[PDB]
Amino acid sequence: LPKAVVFLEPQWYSVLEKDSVTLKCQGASTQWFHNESLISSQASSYFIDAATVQDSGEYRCQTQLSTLSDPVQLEVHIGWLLLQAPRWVFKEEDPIHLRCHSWKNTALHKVTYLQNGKDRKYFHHNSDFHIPKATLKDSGSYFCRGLVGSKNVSSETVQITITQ
Amino acid sequence: ELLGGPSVFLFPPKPKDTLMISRTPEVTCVVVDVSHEDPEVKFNWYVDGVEVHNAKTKPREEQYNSTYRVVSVLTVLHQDWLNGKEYKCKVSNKALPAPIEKTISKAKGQPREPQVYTLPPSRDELTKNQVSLTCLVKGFYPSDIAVEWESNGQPENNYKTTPPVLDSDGSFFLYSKLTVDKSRWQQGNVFSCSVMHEALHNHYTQKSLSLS
Amino acid sequence: LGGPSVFLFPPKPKDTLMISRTPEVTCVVVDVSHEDPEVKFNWYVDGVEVHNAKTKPREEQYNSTYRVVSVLTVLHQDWLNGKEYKCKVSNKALPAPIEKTISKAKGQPREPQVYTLPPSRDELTKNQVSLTCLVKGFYPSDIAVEWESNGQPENNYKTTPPVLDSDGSFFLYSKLTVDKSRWQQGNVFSCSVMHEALHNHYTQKSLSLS
Ligand SMILES: *[C@@H]1O[C@H](CO)[C@@H](O[C@@H]2O[C@H](CO)[C@@H](O[C@@H]3O[C@H](CO[C@H]4O[C@H](CO)[C@@H](O)[C@H](O)[C@@H]4O[C@@H]4O[C@H](CO)[C@@H](O[C@@H]5O[C@H](CO)[C@H](O)[C@H](O)[C@H]5O)[C@H](O)[C@H]4NC(C)=O)[C@@H](O)[C@H](O[C@H]4O[C@H](CO)[C@@H](O)[C@H](O)[C@@H]4O[C@@H]4O[C@H](CO)[C@@H](O)[C@H](O)[C@H]4NC(C)=O)[C@@H]3O)[C@H](O)[C@H]2NC(C)=O)[C@H](O)[C@H]1NC(C)=O
Ligand SMILES: *[C@@H]1O[C@H](CO)[C@@H](O[C@@H]2O[C@H](CO)[C@@H](O[C@@H]3O[C@H](CO)[C@@H](O)[C@H](O)[C@@H]3O)[C@H](O)[C@H]2NC(C)=O)[C@H](O)[C@H]1NC(C)=O
Ligand SMILES: *[C@@H]1O[C@H](CO)[C@@H](O[C@@H]2O[C@H](CO)[C@@H](O[C@@H]3O[C@H](CO)[C@@H](O)[C@H](O)[C@@H]3O)[C@H](O)[C@H]2NC(C)=O)[C@H](O)[C@H]1NC(C)=O
Repeated sequence: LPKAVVFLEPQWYSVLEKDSVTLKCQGASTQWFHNESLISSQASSYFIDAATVQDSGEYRCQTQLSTLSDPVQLEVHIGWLLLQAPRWVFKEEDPIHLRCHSWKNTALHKVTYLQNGKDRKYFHHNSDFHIPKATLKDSGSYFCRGLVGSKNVSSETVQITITQ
Repeated sequence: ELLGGPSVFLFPPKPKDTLMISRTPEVTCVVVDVSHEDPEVKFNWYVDGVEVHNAKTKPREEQYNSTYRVVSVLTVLHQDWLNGKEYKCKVSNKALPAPIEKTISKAKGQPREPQVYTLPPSRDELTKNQVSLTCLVKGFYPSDIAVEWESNGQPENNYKTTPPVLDSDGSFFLYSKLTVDKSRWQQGNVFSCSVMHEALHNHYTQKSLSLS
Repeated sequence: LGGPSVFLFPPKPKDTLMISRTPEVTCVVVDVSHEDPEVKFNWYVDGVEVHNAKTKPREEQYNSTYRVVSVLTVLHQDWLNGKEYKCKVSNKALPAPIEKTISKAKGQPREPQVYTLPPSRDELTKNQVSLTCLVKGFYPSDIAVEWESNGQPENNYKTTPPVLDSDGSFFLYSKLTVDKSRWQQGNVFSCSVMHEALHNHYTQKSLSLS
């Protein structure tokens, strides 16, 4: 019997506190499981207004005409900045989409995306970093950095792997 | 318009305050750019990771740029500071995503004992009505040092000391200039340069200078 | 608010004080994006545009931004007479152009007095000794101090930054380190000072064993 699906709008599995996130289920009232405990709720999509770190963990959905969904892992981080990607492992030629997300979407300027300690891309005003086709040269440790008004802020590093 | 929320600055004791038991050395944590909308600041203080509760926080003050500034002062033990304990000010506020932590400790590196030399005025300056007494203090590390002057054992006032200057071997040097009326130099009053630094025995030396 | 940034740097004091050298004002622009990399420089001297500046090709920096430099030669006497130099920077990423202005420090000039001081008696027990050049009473603080002996420059010296004295003028000290041998043999060392308030912008004082 078909297993329901969990999709996230927007697509980011790693968010900052006070981000919004909608988790929609794809099956068939529905039942939601956060950390294997039913919550509750039972609307089609479950909505988080302002994420906290307790909101982290495993989510699953399920509907009367479907089985218990495969789990999705949502991560809530604390900081001024967060490097977001739809995933962290890429084949060659695949497109790379990186987002430098600022807390509460605070205006961020003089942004750079850094690979292995060396700034790779600079924008005057925060923008997404796109690598249309992935090379082996693109693997490594990435983070982003910028100015919040006059304060120099930085995100934690995330590992990017280009297989193969 | 304070996009980044409040900033924190953490200041060490004055060198003389840590070198003399009669004085009280203090670590000073200054939070600036506090908005009127969320003016509540919380201070946590840590010594080598262990929280302490004997800090003294004064309540806020509006600034000229119409923001609040708030100061917390923690007195430290001389031996603690000098043995390299770490002092951590944690500042919590709603306008920040997380609380700001700042840490200070005495400058690292192997202490080097300052050498103190007094230098009398040039001949060429003996034609003016004030003359310059010089104190060269070289070969010390770290650069935290304090320098004073006395005449016949009483403190002198009109003196100026250059900042420490990094020398070619990694130690520091500086000079201190005491300006005296030529009458007082030629009369034979005994002037002295006094240096306080952690690498000196008893944290204190004094060199004398007389016509020369 | 974002966008490129402009920093405008004055000539070196020594270059303005010696006729054989060439003083230069330097306009540096940083945080120039690949997307909008063209930078126009206009230069004004007391508000009149000049055209002899030399703009360099942009260079990509470690942080993947461009930096571009434009250098304007100035006449010695114009700089010392207090003319204003204005660099005006235009770029598509700026809402309006950025202007920066620079000139010599204002204030009544005072003539530095130069005094050489031999090493302390107590320092003569060391392998190396300190020769001191005290320079005091000068204004403005722009100054150059050098050492030499037998006409050749001496390398092993350090100079403090100018210190504001309690009468409004500046002083500094310069310390030359020499092997005690060289001092006791009788070599002459000499301290050279360059300042706008000296005659010929230059003076020199010697230091020898008595
Ligand atoms: C609204 O208006 C506000 C003022 O009302 C304004 O606040 C100012 O914000 C500035 C930042 O924007 C801030 O600038 C920092 O200042 C640091 C030095 O400040 C001292 O010196 C100033 C003059 O030089 C004084 O005006 C300051 O008050 C402060 O003075 C010191 O005060 C302490 C404590 O009060 C005192 O110590 C204590 O004294 C008592 C006796 O009174 C006892 O002895 C105690 O035991 C003792 O603890 C000091 O004696 C006293 N000093 C002096 C000289 O008087 C400066 O260090 C900062 O520079 C660092 O950061 C900037 C980035 O902001 C870098 O550009 C710079 O290179 C430095 O960077 C660091 O370098 C380090 C090297 O050591 C390195 O470790 C770090 O990696 C590096 N980076 C960082 C992040 O650290 C900085 O310039 C200024 O102090 C604020 N003024 C006041 C009055 O608070 C506010 O900005 C305005 N708002 C807006 C929106 O504009
Ligand atoms: C569902 O499961 C996940 C994973 O077990 C839970 O995430 C965890 O949440 C706790 C509580 O906030 C986090 O611990 C905290 O860490 C900070 C930082 O050291 C500490 O100061 C706090 O005292 C607290 O211990 C923990 O980091 C986090 N773990 C992960 C992997 O995100 C989540 O909270 C669970 N949610 C519910 C509703 O049960
Ligand atoms: C925000 O803060 C960071 C952290 O201090 C600043 O990054 C620092 O930028 C400097 C200048 O680009 C880097 O130094 C460079 O090092 C390379 C070799 O390592 C050299 O080729 C360059 O000439 C330059 O000296 C420094 O490494 C870097 N810090 C770190 C930790 O990577 C950044 O500039 C600040 N940004 C803003 C907008 O204020």
